[PDB]
Amino acid sequence: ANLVFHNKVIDGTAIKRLISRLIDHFGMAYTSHILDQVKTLGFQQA
Amino acid sequence: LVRKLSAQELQDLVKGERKVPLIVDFYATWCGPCILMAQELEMLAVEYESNAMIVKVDTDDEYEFARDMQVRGLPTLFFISPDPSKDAIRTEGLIPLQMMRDIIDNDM
Amino acid sequence: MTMDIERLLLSEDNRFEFVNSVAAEATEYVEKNRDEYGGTKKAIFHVLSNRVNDLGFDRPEAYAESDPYKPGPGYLKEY
Amino acid sequence: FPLFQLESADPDFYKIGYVRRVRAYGVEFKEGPDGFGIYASKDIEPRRRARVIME
Amino acid sequence: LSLHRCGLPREIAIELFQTFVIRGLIRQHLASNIGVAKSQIREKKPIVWEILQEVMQGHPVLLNRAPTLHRLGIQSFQPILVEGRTICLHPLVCKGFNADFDGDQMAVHVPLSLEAQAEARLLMFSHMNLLSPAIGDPISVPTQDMLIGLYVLTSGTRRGICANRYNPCEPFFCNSYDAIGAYRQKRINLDSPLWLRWQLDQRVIASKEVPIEVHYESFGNYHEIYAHYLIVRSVKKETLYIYIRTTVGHISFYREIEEAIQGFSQAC
Amino acid sequence: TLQWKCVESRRDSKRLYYGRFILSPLMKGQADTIGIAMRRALLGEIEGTCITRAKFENIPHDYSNIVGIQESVHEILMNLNEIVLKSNLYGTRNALICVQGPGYITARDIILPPSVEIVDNTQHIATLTEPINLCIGLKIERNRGYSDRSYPIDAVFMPVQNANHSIHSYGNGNEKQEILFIEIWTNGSLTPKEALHEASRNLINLFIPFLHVEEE
Amino acid sequence: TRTLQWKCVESRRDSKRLYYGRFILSPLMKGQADTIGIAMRRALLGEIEGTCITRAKFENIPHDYSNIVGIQESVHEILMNLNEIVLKSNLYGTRNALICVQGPGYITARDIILPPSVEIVDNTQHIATLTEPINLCIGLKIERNRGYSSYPIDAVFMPVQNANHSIHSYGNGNEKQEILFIEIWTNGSLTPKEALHEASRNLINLFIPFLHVEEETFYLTLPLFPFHNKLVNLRQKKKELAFQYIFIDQLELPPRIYNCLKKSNIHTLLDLLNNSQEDLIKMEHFHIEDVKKLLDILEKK
Amino acid sequence: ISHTYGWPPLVCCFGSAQHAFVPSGRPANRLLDYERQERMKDAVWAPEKYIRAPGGCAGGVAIALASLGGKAAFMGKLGDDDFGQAMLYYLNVCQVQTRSVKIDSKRVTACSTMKISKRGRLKSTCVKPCAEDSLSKSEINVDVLKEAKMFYFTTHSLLDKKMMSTTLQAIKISKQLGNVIFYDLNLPLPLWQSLEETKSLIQEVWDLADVIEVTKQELEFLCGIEPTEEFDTKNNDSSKFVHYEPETVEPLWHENLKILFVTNGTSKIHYYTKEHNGAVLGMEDVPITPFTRDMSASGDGIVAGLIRMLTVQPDLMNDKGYLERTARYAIECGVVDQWLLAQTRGYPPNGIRSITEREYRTSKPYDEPDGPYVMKPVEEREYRKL
Amino acid sequence: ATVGGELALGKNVLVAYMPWEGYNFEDAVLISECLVYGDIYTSFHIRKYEVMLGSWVE
RNA sequence: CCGGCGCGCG
Ligand SMILES: Nc1ncnc2c1ncn2[C@@H]1O[C@H](CSCC[C@H](N)C(=O)O)[C@@H](O)[C@H]1O
Ligand SMILES: [Mg+2]
Repeated sequence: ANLVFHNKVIDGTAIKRLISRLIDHFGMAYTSHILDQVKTLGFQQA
Repeated sequence: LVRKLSAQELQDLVKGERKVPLIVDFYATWCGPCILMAQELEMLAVEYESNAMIVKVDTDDEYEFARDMQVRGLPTLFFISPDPSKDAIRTEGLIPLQMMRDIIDNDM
Repeated sequence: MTMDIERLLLSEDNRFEFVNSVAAEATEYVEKNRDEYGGTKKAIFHVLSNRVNDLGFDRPEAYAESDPYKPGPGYLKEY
Repeated sequence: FPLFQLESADPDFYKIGYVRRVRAYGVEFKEGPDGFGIYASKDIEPRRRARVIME
Repeated sequence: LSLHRCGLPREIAIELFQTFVIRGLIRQHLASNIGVAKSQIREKKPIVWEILQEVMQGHPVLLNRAPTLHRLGIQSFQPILVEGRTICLHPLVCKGFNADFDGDQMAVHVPLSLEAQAEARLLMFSHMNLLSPAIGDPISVPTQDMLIGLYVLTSGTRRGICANRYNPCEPFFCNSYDAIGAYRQKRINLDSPLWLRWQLDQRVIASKEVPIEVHYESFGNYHEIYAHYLIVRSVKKETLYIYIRTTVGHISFYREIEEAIQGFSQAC
Repeated sequence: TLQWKCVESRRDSKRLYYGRFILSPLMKGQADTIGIAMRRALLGEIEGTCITRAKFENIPHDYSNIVGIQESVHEILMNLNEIVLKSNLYGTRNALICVQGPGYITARDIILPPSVEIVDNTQHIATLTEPINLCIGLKIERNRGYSDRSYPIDAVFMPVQNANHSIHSYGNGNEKQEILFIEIWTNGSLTPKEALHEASRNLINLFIPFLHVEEE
Repeated sequence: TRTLQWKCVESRRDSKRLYYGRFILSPLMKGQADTIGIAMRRALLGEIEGTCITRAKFENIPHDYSNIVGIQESVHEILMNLNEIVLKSNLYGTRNALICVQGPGYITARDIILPPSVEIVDNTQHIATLTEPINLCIGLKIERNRGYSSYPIDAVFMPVQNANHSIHSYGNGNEKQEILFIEIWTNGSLTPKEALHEASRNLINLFIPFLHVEEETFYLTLPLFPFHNKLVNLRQKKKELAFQYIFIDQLELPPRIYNCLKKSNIHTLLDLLNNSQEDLIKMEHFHIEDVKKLLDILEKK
Repeated sequence: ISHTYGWPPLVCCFGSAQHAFVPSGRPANRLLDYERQERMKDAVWAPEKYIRAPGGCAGGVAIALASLGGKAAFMGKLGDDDFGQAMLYYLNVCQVQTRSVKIDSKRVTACSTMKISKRGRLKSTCVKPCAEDSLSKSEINVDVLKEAKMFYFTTHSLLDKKMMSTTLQAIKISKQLGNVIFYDLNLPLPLWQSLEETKSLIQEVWDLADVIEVTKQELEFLCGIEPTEEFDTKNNDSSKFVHYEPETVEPLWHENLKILFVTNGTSKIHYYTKEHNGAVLGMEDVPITPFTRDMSASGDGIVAGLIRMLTVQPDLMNDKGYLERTARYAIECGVVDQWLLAQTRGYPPNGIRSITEREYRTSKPYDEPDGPYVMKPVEEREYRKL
Repeated sequence: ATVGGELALGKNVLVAYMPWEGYNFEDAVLISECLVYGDIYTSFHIRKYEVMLGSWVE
């Protein structure tokens, strides 16, 4: 996967834009799994 | 049933005569494998109701007698043949029951 | 199975027709062999696996899997 | 018991395709004096429908 | 829970799938007839739950909140047996349902015929409904707690006067695994700066700026120092080394997304 | 009875070992405690062997680069930090590198103290083009994870790269039972089974002293 | 004498059913104190067992929400008082006790006829008060358990009330040592020192199973005997031994080839037969001459 | 083929592969908490007289060393009978190298024909030895002796004249190949009287050993010391655990001796060199069962730990800190081995029945109707006045 | 719901205000087992229906 | 197994 390396911040606007770009590039099946992993990571760091 | 017998009683028993195999248990009260061998011997005596005799001699109380029999450790069993011509078998360690039965049915 | 479902629709002009054809194939499966389905084997899952297998990609039959670590009969996994 | 018992193409040829979402299933590229060709790397079992070979 | 799963109470599940449990009982010769099977179900026999768990596999259900304002107000999930008397719902599908956990309730429906089951599985599951039909924005986007967690994770180093008391007149890691391992052993903090060896192309989002400082050596090698990375180049060779100045949080976010993609690819 | 078993094992490369282990039956709450303690022990109580210091002989002028070596001094140190070693050494020992000239310097070109081995001999260190002898004096230590013009190497003593635990619960009525799963990733200097045994022994050794008594 | 020591730095009996103790453990290497503290806390809060009354039987009560003439407290209050009795025992099983007294008077915890394996912690614990001379016979049930649960009694088995620990830097960073303190609160059924020792023993018993032999390692007290029985059975109806039970040690191989097979994780004859020639060739110090001589040796078998 | 010798170094354990065989047992003192013993006397089993066995056979030490992650090979003879094959298989599955085990088809495992004299008092006069007593000098595997870096043997091998000759030959061959000789005394039963003949038997092997491990009782016996301490008394006075000065062990020292280990179980281990001496305290409040009371598993574990640590760092045999750490490691290994054996064998309630520690600590319901803990019929009540 | 002449509708419990692994997402509340086996929040509820006294119906 | 009135929850 040729993902860009974010190095500044991930806010509400950034995560919404990132997910939309992931659906276009990877599809809804790949992004559904990415959302499950990101949800755990956000819960784990909160 | 295994009976605790002293050195002189074993002296008499071997110097006497018998028609059944005699198994002598050399044991000490501080050995766990001795307790396991006691359980095995109790089961064997159940299997051999009257065709064999199993006895136990405490090593700590007959240390000189145990040395005279070249008992190098515990548990140790001596299979004494009723026939004076045949030789006695000394078994070292916690041997299984099948070995006991094989000895009694082959070289007893 | 979600990835397989997405892959199968990449070759379908209409998804409603895809759903209708899958339902018809599952109905045929149930009518032909009634007693093989409804438990660990589901007709729609079998249809999806067969359609994926027809492309040359190996998949378990009807996506049927069990837990090898169940500690004997009667024990039910608690979520 | 296991103990008792045309050339392959340049790997970079498929690798440059593979890193760019080119997929070949059940086939391998071979080169000969006549030229390049595509050959089944294993036995392709006939299925109900057409089987995907390359993308 | 997974994005495509929901938790069903045992009583609701045994009520909804009663006919399927009866069929499962009769099929394996554990019930003489329908009446005996119904009596067994009424007695809550321990074998009833095995058959219920077996027959719920692969059979979807439809959840629905009360004020259905759009089509995402009813969705399809794969039911699993959970203890208690409540319905377990994924946190990422609450925005579509407009649901919060302060007293809300939901209705559950079981598609019976094969066509309805196929419709529910292939059209109504949440993993093919990631976009809202109104304008096309994603609907299952992390919110609140997950958003705060990601924001804290990707909030970078303290910089400038917030990092040093005085005017200034960091560890180097071979790979990201080394940095995260050092973080696990409490050697570094979540936002402590570090230098990461980069062995890929330049793909770090940063301001389009020239190097702050170029350290040119008389032997040919020169070091270009940017705001967020260091690049080592030479005039003799074609070598090019890249080191990224970042934290464990950015590395963790990147690894989480990368590992999600790689795991999904490998599992298929 | 309480038994353990290895349910999965793999060796992706010489420096990537994976294993999955099981432990059942367990009582309620025991599996979580065991998993937490075992994960902490695996991540930090297991001793690893690493190069902790490098001395550059032959008078390199203490510059950023050495004439004839493709890699820089910092690049050489970074390469040295990646070498995976195993040993039983007590204290600190010394290793030496003496490569005649042109060619590739790998882990195989390290003269080791008696108990030290090398997991991967193909790990690159430096590339030599012109015929100049290179002399590096390595310092090798063995330490826990939770613990003169010579350049230090910031070694991280993590033979176990990652560790995880998970719990599976089962029950039929009033009697319950849970199963513990432990995943171990090691860098090849030690097998996941060896890591599990070492973690158990280290934990037990940590909890033996509370039962100590003193002579009167 | 010991380099690493532990001691009780404070012991306190605030009441008959609330004991306190603080313990020290120094010097510890960096990171050891955290592991010991977390594991000890979890063991103290979850792994220590206690004994309490779990079932009381009455005779003339319609339901546990009724009163008795001559007793000030209702049945519910009597059951609540019975749930607060602290007992001690080292044994398992459902023991039974008896309350058989005649009023009037105060029924304290010393009025319980206990089996010899169970003791009362607090004699002054109150159960009920009798105002007139009425008969009162209560049959009790006592067992030892962990966690928490004829009228059933909701028994809480945990005897450790609370726990705490702290970690302090020992001093100069020679080895960056640490000092560990542990605080334990118990209900008197066992002292804080006893709780500490029991937690250590329980933790050791929890970690020691991984040091046993792996599951399915010996053929199935004395693992030798079942295999001897298998050999005895194989002696009759001679069928020889399987290749899995035959090891490469008993086959005459050159020491170099034996070592080559051993470090390649080859131990039994079945593994040797399952191996392929190419894989053995891949392993160094193993040439085609070794391959053919090993094949000849196997053929001789 | 020195390039095929890996790590850790191989250890050769020479002797017999006996099954649960104990050489002897002497009265012993262990460190214990007696308030706990009084409190838990109804749930924790203890022997009335604490008697400790020094260890087991060489096969047991080989098995224990392998369990520690070390490389161990067993050198001995076993018969082709079912018992011998079972013992060989058991050694094989314990990762013990059995390529040095010689299998004899003309011998019986663990059985010896004995000629009893029936005229005076019975002697036994061994005639045909057992399988694990007939290893000839030609049957010694020299390849494992070249590969091994440490040679281990016990005094049980010196009881038979042919076995003694084989042991002497093996020790000499290992010495020529530059191996470290580890002599674990483990004094057998008949040798515990007439100290003089014990010295006569063990004098030659004693001078050929680099490391010697003896118990406190064995050291006192060899030094002609009568134990003046008190046994089976509920205290931990230092007189029961005395660190003898190097002058006491001076007569036993010789030219090539490097370390002498004096063990008191897992309670205390004393090490002696020519420049340093000291002791390390341990722990012996391990679970004990009537099936595991001899504490031979602890001795096997201690010896295995000592061998492991001496082999992994052979150049630190004179380092005081390394010797202390080695003693601590051996104590830990013995404790773990005893705990594991207690768990495996279980308590008494092939005819062998055992119960778990959970079943052992389970009491009777005490629901006998005649008992004072059951609601009797109202005819017989016996109320007590408040 | 009255103690010492005052209205007493609840309990005083130890409380923390922090996110915990999503189990207090939105308005969810994560509680301890002590509130359960301690009978901190146990209430009696009685219905009326228009059988032996003291029987456990089902 | 039918409708009105009142009180609530999301
Ligand atoms: N059946 C056949 N027999 C011989 N040549 C063929 C052929 N089919 C195609 N070709 C040749 O292959 C070319 C098509 S491109 C096919 C691959 C090509 N041979 C290569 O090596 O790059 C055409 O120019 C044609 O001349
Ligand atoms: Mg709401």
